[PDB]
Amino acid sequence: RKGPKRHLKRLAAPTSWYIERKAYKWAVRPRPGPHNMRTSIPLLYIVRDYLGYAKTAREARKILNEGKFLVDGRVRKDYKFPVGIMDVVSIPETGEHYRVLPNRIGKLILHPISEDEAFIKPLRIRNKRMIKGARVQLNFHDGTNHIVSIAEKDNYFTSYTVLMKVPEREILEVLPFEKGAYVFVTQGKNVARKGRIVEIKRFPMGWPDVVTIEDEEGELFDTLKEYAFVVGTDKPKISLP
Amino acid sequence: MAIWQGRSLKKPSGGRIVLARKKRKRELGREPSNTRVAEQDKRKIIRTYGGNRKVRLTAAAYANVFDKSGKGRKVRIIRVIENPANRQFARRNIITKGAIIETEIGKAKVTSRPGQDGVVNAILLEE
Amino acid sequence: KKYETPPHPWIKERLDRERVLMDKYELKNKKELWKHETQLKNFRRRARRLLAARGKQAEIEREQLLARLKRLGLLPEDAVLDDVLSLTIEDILERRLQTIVYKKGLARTMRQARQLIVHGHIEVNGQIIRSPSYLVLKEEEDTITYARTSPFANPQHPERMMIEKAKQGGEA
RNA sequence: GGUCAGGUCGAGCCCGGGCUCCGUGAGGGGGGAGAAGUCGUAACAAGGUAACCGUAGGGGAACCUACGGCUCGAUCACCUCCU
RNA sequence: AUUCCGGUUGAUCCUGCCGGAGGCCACUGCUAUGGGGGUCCGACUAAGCCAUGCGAGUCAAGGGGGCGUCCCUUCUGGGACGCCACCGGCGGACGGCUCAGUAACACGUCGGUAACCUACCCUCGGGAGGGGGAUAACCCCGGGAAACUGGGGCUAAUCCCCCAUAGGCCUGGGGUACUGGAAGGUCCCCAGGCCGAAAGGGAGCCGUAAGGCCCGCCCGAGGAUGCGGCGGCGGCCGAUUAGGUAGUUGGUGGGGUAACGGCCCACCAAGCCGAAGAUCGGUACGGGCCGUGAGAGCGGGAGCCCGGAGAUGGACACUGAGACACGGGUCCAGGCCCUACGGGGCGCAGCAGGCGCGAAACCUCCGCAAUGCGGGAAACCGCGACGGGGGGACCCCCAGUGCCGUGCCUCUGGCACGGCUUUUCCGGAGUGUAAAAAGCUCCGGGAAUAAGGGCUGGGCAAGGCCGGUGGCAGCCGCCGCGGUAAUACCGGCGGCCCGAGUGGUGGCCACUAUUAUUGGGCCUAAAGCGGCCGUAGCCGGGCCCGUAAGUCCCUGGCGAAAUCCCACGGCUCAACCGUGGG
Repeated sequence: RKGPKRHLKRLAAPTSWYIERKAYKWAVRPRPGPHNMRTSIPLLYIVRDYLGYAKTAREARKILNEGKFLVDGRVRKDYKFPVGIMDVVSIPETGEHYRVLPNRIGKLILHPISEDEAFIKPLRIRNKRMIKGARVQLNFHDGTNHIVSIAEKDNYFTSYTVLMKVPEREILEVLPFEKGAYVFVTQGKNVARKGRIVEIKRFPMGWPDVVTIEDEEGELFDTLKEYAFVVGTDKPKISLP
Repeated sequence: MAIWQGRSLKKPSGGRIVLARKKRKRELGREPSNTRVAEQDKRKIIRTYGGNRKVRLTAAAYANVFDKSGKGRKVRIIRVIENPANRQFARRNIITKGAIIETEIGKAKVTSRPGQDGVVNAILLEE
Repeated sequence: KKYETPPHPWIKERLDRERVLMDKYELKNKKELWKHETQLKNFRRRARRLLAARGKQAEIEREQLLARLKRLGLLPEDAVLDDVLSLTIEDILERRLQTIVYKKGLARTMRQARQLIVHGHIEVNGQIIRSPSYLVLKEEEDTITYARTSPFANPQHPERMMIEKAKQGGEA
C-alpha cells in the first residue's frame, strides 16, 4: 500500500459495529476525520440499518443532505464521516439524543439520553501545549479544539472535565479530577463501568501509569490515565450491555 | 542521484544481507551540491518531498558574524582557511557546518549547514 | 459433514445393526442414521469435557447445553452431565419425524410417510416439514396437523382408507 | 532549448576467473533380473580340510598357507573344566 | 472420540519390514449430479505471449465561448440541456491481480520515532488588500496513408505571478511559562540573515462586497490517514559448508535526506563476527488459520481476511502529503505490429477471450440496478472494481426415486396382479428482473414415474453357483490363483455393500511407542566407543544465611475480523449466516 485505502472490505469490517460481515464485500470507509475507522460508527449504519429509514445508500445520502442529523452542533451531508467516542449525535427531526458508548462486549451502542444533555459534551483534553502569544490551547481525540488563556498552571494537567456548549463551540464550567471524582471507562477491557476514583496514584516512572477506581458495587479496577475519561461529577449516564 | 537505503550491504559477520526490492522515492538521497565562496549569494527555491519548502544556496557570501551577545552584521567573507571535515574543501572554498573561514574583520567559525538552511551564520573567534 | 463411517466399516457386528433397523425406524440410506449418530456424538463429547475440567471453566455454558436436552427430550427432565454420557444412539431414532408422526398415529407406520411428506400433507408448527431426519421437540408434539391436503381434503379418496384402518398408532 | 568542461546515479555489450546444477561420450566396472550353458565341490553333520578373524603373500573359481587372536568350536578333544 | 489383519516356520514365541482397513486433497474411468441451497474454477504447469472488447475519469453552481435545441420572446433581451477544446481542483500511488524473488528486523506480537513528514479530509483560531499577465476555444492556415504534429491575431476562470500585510526557517545571547517518566520539545524578548503567504464563485438562499450553505485556497495548532525509521522475542535445510570481514567494527568532523544511520564522505584506529554453528550452497512470501490425531505430535500456507513483494528483463527522472508509478514518459536488452521504408506503437504474472504447454481448470454473457469509491449543491456521471446468472465428476448439505391390499416365493422383504396418492412434466399465479435470467415454488390437469458402480480365496469370513477353458488366456494391493469335478480365469446368473455416487492412481495425516516427551531400545534380535584422560557442555552431599534470577499466586494492559465450539433465531429443512456467550 502506497496510499490511504479508499475502500474498506466487509470481511475487514469488525464485530464492534455489530454488522453482518458476509453481506457484500465492500464496507463503508469514512474519509479521514475525527476518529479511527474501526472505532467509529458510520452515518450509513445509523440512518440505514439502525432505524430502517433507508433501504438503499441513495435513500440515506439524500436523507442526510436534506437533513435528519447534526453532529456536534453543525451540518453534515454525506454518510462518510468517522463519528467519535463520547460524542453527541442529534436527530433534530425526532428530538432524540444519543451518546456514542462502549459495551462490556465492546460494540458501539447509541445510548439514549434526554434533549438536555445534547447541549453538553464533556471533554477530557488530549494534551495541553503553548501556541504563539503565550496562550495555551485545549485539544481532543476528535480534534475538538479551543484556544486563548493567559497560560499558567490552569485547572489541571490534562485530566479535565469541560462543559462544552456545542453550537457555539465554547468552553464553560471547568472542573478537575480528584481522588473522589467520576470517570467512565471507555478503552481497555473494563469498559462500560462508571464509578468513584479511589486514588489517582501511579507507578511513577517509565511508560506504564495506573489509575485505580471503585464503583457502586465497589469492584476494583486498574486502567491507564489515558483510558480514564472524566465524566465530571457525572454528566452522561452509564452504558449498558 | 544517491541510491538509499542501504541496509543491504554486508552483515557485521562477513555475510551478505540481500533484501530483494527496489527503492522508494522518499527514501532515496540526492547528489551533493557545493556552496562556493563568492561576492554574491546565488539562491534558488526548491520544495523537498514531504511538502516543505527549502532555500538552496549554491554560492554564498555571508557569515553574519556574531559577538558575545550574538549581535550580527552583514559582512562579506573571503577564503576558507582551515576546513576540518576534509582539508581538500578549504582549498576549493566550500563551506561546512564545522568550517572555519576568514571574514573581513576577524576570523570566525561556521556553525550552519548551507545546503538546506539557505543561510550561513558564524560566531567570531578570538583566534 | 454429518457422515460418520467407523474405523472398520464392513465388520460383521456393524453390519448386523444396520440391516435390522430398516422398518424399525425407516431407512432407505445409511446416511440418515449417520446424521443422528453425529449429533449425539458431538453432544456427548462436549458433556464429557466440561465434567473433566474444574469448576474454573464458566458454568453458563454447561447450563446452555443441559437446557437444549430438556427441550429435545433426550434428557427429558434430567439436568445432569453424566446422564448425557449414558445416552444410546437409539433415543434419537425415536425423535425422528417419521417415528413421532406414527407415534401419534397420523402415519400408519413409519414406512407410510415416504410419500405423505413428499406430497406435503403433514404439518408441524405452521409449516410442512419434508425431512425424515428432522428432530422434534416436546413443544412441537402439541401441533401436528395437516396442510395443503388432497387425500385429507377427500375422505372419499382410497388413500385415507390405506393410512387409517382402525387407527394404527404407537411405535414398532 | 544549443554546445561543451567538471562531478554523481547508471543499464547494455564485451573479457576473464569463482561457485552450482542439467544434458551427454568411444571405452570400461559392478549390481539387480532371466532361462538355459560351463567348470569345480567350497560352506551347511566334522560336508570327510572344525570355522571365524586381523594381517601378509599366492591361487581360474568356491579357496589356500603363515602368524597372533577368538569359539558364536568339531569332540568321550580325560593337568583341569568337560571326565 | 483412543480397535487391528494377512505374510519369515513343520508347528511356536520374540524382533522387523511390507500390504490392507480410516480422514483429507488433486486427477482419472463409468454413471450421475433430476430438483434445491451455500462454497468454488490455469488454484502442483509457461511469473509464456497476445488478436479483439473492457479496467479512468469528472465539475459549465469556477469559467468567456463554439455548435444543436428548448423556455421563450418571436424584438431588445435573460433563463436551460446536450455536445466541444483550454487552465483550475480532485481521483488515477487507490480499487483489481499475482506471489517469481526474499530465510530478512519480510512477517507476528509487544515496545517506539522527544529523529520524521502527512495534501484531499475533519476541528478550532486568523487571513484572502492592491497591481501585473497568458494560452486554447473562435478566426485562418501546412503536412503525414498513419501515429501524430503545427504557426498566429483575439480572449475567460478558483487562469499564472509579484508586492504588502506576516509567517516560516536558520543562527548567537538572556529568561519564564505549558507538557514529560526523564532527556528535554513547545513559550517570549533581542540581534543579523533569507524566504516573502493566499483566490474566488452562476440562476437560488444568508451577509453589505468579501465571505457562507456548497466547492476550494492560505497561515498557526491539533486530529485522523498514509509513508519511512529503531528495539525485545519468535524467524527453514545440507557440516561431503569451519573459520568469515576492508565502509568492513568503532571513534571524530561533515554531506545528503522528511529524518536517525559507515546511508555516503574525509581523517584517525584495528577492530567487529564464530562452534548456544558463524560463512557458504540449497529451498521457501509470512501470519490468522487449515488438514489430521483422544492427546502429544505431525503435516500445511489454498479460496478468504492481514502485511510486505512484483507487473516482458533492467536501468532512470518528473508531478504530487503519497509513485521512482499494474492499463504514464525517457532509454537499453529481447520480442511483436504498422510503413509513403522517411518514420511510428506496445506489454492480459489486470478482466472476457485466444494460443502454446500438460495429467488438469469456463461465456468474446447480463447490468450499473444493488455494493464501494472519485467528482458534482443535487440530479447525476464514471466503474469487465462490482452484483449475478451461464458452463464445469470441484467440494459440502438437504431431498424424492412410493404406498396399500396382496397369491405365492428370499416375509427387517420381493414379484405377479388390483387399487390409491403422485416429484418431473403442461397450462396458470407470484417471485423477481431492479429490463433479462436463474423456473423454482404455488394452484389446476397429472405418470410409480432419473439409479447406478464396486466387490464375492484369504485381508474385509459382508456376499456362491453353472458352463467353457486347463499353469493357457488371464487375475493380482499383498499373500497368491490357473498344469481339466476352478467360489479366484472369461461369459452368464445370483447375492452383498454403498448410493448420485462407486471405484482407481498419486500425495499427506492417523493406524506406526516405524522416532519413544506422553510412549521404544543396545549379552544373543539392529545397536557399547579397544581404554583412559580431561576441555566445552550437562549434572551436584549436609547445615545456615543474604538476593528472589529461576519457580508458584494475584491484578491490570493485550494477543484484529474471520475460522472453531455451545445456545437461540431465520431460509420448508439443513448446510450456511446473524446474535450473544465461551
